[PDB]
Amino acid sequence: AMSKLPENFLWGGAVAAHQLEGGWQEGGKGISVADVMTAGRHGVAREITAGVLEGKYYPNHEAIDFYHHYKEDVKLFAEMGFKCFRTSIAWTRIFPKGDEAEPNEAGLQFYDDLFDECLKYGIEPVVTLSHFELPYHLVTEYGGFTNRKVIDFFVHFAEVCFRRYKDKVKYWMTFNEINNQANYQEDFAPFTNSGIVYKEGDDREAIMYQAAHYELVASARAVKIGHAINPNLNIGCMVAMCPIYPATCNPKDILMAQKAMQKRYYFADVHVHGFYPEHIFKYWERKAIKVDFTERDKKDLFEGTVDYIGFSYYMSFVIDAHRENNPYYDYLETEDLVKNPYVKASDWDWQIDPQGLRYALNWFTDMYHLPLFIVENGFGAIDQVEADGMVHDDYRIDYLGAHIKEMIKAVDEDGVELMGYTPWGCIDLVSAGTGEMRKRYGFIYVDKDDEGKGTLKRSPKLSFNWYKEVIASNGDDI
Amino acid sequence: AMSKLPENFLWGGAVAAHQLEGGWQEGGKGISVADVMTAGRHGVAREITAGVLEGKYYPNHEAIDFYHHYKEDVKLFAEMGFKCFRTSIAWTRIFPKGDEAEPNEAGLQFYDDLFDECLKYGIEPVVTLSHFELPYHLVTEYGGFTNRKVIDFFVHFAEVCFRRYKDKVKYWMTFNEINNQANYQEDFAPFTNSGIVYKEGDDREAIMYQAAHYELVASARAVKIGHAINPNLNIGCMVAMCPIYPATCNPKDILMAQKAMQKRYYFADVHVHGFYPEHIFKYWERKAIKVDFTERDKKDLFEGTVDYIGFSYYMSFVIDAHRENNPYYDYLETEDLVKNPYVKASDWDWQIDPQGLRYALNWFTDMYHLPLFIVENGFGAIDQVEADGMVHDDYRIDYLGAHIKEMIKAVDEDGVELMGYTPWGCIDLVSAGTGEMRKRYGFIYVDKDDEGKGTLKRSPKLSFNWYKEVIASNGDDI
Ligand SMILES: O=P(O)(O)OC[C@H]1O[C@@H](O)[C@H](O)[C@@H](O)[C@@H]1O
Ligand SMILES: O=P(O)(O)OC[C@H]1O[C@@H](O)[C@H](O)[C@@H](O)[C@@H]1O
Repeated sequence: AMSKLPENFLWGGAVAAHQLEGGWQEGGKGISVADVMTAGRHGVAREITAGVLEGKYYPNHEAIDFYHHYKEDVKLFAEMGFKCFRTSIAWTRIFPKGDEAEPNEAGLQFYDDLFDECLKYGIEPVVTLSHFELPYHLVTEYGGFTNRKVIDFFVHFAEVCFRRYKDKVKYWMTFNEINNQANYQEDFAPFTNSGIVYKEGDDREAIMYQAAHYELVASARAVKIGHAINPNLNIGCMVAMCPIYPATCNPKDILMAQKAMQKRYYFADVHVHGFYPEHIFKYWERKAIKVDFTERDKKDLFEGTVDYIGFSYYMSFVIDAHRENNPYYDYLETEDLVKNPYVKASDWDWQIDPQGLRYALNWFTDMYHLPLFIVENGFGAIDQVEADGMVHDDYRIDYLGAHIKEMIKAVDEDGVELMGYTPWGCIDLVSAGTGEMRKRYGFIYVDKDDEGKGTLKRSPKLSFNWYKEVIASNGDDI
Repeated sequence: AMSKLPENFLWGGAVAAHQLEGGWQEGGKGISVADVMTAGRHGVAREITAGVLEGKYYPNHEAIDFYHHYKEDVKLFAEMGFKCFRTSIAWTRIFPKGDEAEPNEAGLQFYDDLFDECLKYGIEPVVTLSHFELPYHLVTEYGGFTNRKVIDFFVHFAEVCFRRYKDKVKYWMTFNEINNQANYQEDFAPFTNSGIVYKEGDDREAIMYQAAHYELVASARAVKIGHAINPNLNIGCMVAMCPIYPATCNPKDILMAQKAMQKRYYFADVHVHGFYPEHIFKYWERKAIKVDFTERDKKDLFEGTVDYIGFSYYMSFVIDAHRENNPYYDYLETEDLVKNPYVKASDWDWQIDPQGLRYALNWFTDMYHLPLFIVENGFGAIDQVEADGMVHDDYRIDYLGAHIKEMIKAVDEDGVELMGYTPWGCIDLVSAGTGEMRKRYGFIYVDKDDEGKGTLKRSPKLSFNWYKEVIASNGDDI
């Protein structure tokens, strides 16, 4: 009499240090790229400023003060019955500037305290090494991951973490959503993935590919080093999975979708297979893109392939071939996509396609034959607190439950290997794309708004007990 | 000044023994499954009879008498400048019944003669071991490839061929279009792939999966013995690649297409990766399909993976989720497919989709990262001989040229590894599905009709000199 998922399935929740910790200067922590991004809103991009300026609002400085509240917050995770908790180690807490000879003890101690607290309640940490929060010093001084020197800085950081937590953290990922930067047209991904600040005349695409290359090399070096430190460590990649569907069976739409997926997921090919697909080299040739790519890089990549694929899933896309002057079937994320008329969308226009998660799980399995870990899934929405003092987020329950149903079908009917599932922003935190508190994801409401006002009190939403019962039934009761 | 295709590109043409040789009783040849299939036409199935019956017309018995005319025909291939020539070794010429302890010398000598003739002109043989022509005795005595005993019979046959031709044939494939039988609803594929004759009450699908399993094991064992005889032999699989497009971006259509591709191409996963995808095991478990599948089989499959993927391409398909009562997203090739509203079609209703060949080349490359060989592509059409004594088959030139253009883009722009290209039915022969002469594919016209009359004289069509120029220009001039 067993359920459809394995008994040890890793139910949990996921966050990122810069989005919830606050304490942005505590323990000698350095300024991160998140610390120079102002608040925005749907339709209004966050301002990336040259340092911390007066007259600007930086929501990540204080966030929800998890740095101080974590013991109480972790109690809440335990009440829901989390089996794991995904977060990031703030690079700037360990290497404030990035190029220090020795790591920061106060930073390392904080994660000792945090991971110890999780383990007290039987909650396994899942750690992302780089999650959109590299030291700003690496940006101004070195040019971020456009600089081969930054590879060694990351590997140093990774090695320190692997060694410190080798007996406390079983699950690791190197670069959060490493493929986001493929959208090089907008500033968000390049600045966050990679510490790239563009100037007039820059070939944004060529520079993106160079930084992505250095990150893939850094990831591979880190994987090898982590396994040397402890061969039992599970070390994965992390890609944002937004399946791109052809609009119709017109062969042109079909090829557009195939070629768009190729360009957005070559990162996974490198992480998994250890070499670049040939279509990337051909593309670079047509665009006259030159990438500093050495024989040592080739060896590192081949020897540092990942144990599993971590991924985020929120939505799917649709592409067609309506665009003129596209003889090479290039993909422009900002131009070739169209709306899917068969699905609904969030208030931030993120398409709701739970069946796409089943598609995604099958796609990764068929392509790569590795274990998968859904390390983000969530529904960002405006919450209202009712007269009973609780947010009745039936909309969030509906979204999450629909996705859980599809992932269960992938395991039970399709045979995919799925390690676990960690809803994003399980406690309300500062959003990434827009920097809002109002775009809420949590099972736990936090009393703080986009003007920085509120008590910061935590309270369960309707979805809190719902998810508690999901975990307790191992997914049988949704 | 190099061409877009590599210099060593294997331009050629492809046929199958039973479709052109005739001489069906010569040299002690046994009755094959082809020898018990009567002629049909479009919309009229060939009759599969119990032995050779009086009053029935069997077009494969004489075909175009290539058994006697091969020296003159090979000379025409040489005039077109073929780099290679693909055909099959008739299983029934080597093992007339299938279960003989020793091979037939007259059969082996014929292929020595044929391959020698090719090599006199620098034409490299490409050999398919099983191409819809297994010994009919294996059907009646053992139940064809539904019987584990037939594995050893095939491997014996393969070993004999590898040894005899180890220094004459560089390129081999095991089972022609092994995946056709994914369509188990009609009699054709199960009979021709596997020697399956169904009776009332049979679980057609379960029986197919069993025969497919024994063939995949046989293929793996054949690869192993071939490489043991001569490790330089290139031994590939052969799948029919009909890409299955979703009709629309409806997530249900998307999932139907993904699952249909899984069911139609798991054969390739086994040939390439050396293990069955888990979605097959889950499907069998759900459907209560039991397969005789041993640990020795598992080891053989893992050890006997192929060097390259040979495939045929003629058309693409479209699927949708219209069929009711299909909650598990099963694939029925005869019910779930729909017409592509964006394409034209041949007079036998075969959809014309040259871009789908580019999709196909990318799909195999992304999934398997092996060299590919397009070993069939062609346009079957009615030909008229004009007053100048020549068929002006501009329609055939148009189809082949359109496909060549797409394959060149796959190599030049997408970086696929493509070994060569061999148009199907390069000399007019007896068709497979309908057993017609009138459904012509050739660069070379053969004067024989569907009543079996005519001189059997060979004459070039307009496409003959066209293809001669394609090869001479290595595809620069189409
Ligand atoms: O916060 P958003 O903009 O709504 O996006 C949700 C999350 O999904 C991913 O993009 C990131 O890994 C997270 O950092 C981000 O918060
Ligand atoms: O002869 P048909 O029915 O038109 O199909 C063309 C060819 O395509 C493939 O299905 C077979 O491998 C060949 O044997 C066959 O002849």
